[PDB]
Amino acid sequence: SQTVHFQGNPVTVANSIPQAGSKAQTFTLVAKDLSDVTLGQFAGKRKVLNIFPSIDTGVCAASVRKFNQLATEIDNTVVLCISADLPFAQSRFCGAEGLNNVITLSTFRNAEFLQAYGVAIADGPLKGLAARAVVVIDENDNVIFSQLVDEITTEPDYEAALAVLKA
Amino acid sequence: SQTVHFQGNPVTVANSIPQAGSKAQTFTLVAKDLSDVTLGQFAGKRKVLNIFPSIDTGVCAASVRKFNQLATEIDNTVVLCISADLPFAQSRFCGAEGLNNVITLSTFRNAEFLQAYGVAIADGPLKGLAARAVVVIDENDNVIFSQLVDEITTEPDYEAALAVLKA
Repeated sequence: SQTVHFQGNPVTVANSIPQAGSKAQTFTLVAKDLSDVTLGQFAGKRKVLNIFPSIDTGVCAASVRKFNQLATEIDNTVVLCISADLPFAQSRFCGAEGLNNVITLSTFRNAEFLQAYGVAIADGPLKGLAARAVVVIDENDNVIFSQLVDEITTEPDYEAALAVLKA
Repeated sequence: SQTVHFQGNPVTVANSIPQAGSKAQTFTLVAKDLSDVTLGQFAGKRKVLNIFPSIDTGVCAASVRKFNQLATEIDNTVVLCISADLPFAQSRFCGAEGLNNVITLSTFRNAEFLQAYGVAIADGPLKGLAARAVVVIDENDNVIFSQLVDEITTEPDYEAALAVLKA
């Protein structure tokens, strides 16, 4: 298990986020129309897993859409914005509005994803939600960047994620 | 299991909804402030479990709030509006705001509730959501009325539920 912070308060997160070098575990998640989406449907693309406690917070942080946009301007890239919010709530996401190759996916019937990817919050009020995390997977499903964000309310190292994506 | 319908197509619902005469099982669900709420916190009251596939559908039918208000106009009655939506989304529900004794509760980290109460959609695109159902529990924690609604988009027999609460 890992420890992150919320309002600078400590939060346990299950297992261990995948490390660069490792093979990405397969998953199934749910799209905004309630269809099932698997990692294998993105075979040969680079994938960013952009993992949030919620994407239904009522505030549109500029940094979210900025990264999503920069990431998908790189050829052969898809960004998967993942959270425990139901598809009904994710459907009006702003970070994905107006951007191709940015897809929202929900964990509501696939809780095993959050365990497998080391991002399941295990205690406190946010128990059951995902930690803030970014995971970059290459064309052959190898992890090439991961970060479990130390303060859930602050930005990931987008610059570092983008550098791996290009390189 | 049980079979209901969604826009006329058959939908499997796990186990069996508790029938009139059944003992109400304890449960824990999550409130709007991410706190845990248990059945035992309503000791001494009659409780109506008003169970929805989602309360964040973008459409608020007037029948929903009407029932909630009529029910809570009966002395010693609380209405628990229960769904898989996260607490973040349950703020867009039209049927609880401004009505005392009408409370929204989420199943998102208590999936066992939907199993124990025979309301877990087991197949189809709605898998993982609750079926539409009403369960009335009395002061002895006995179930005195229940209905697993045949067509998930249509109203329960609110008249029958209200009658059981009066008598």
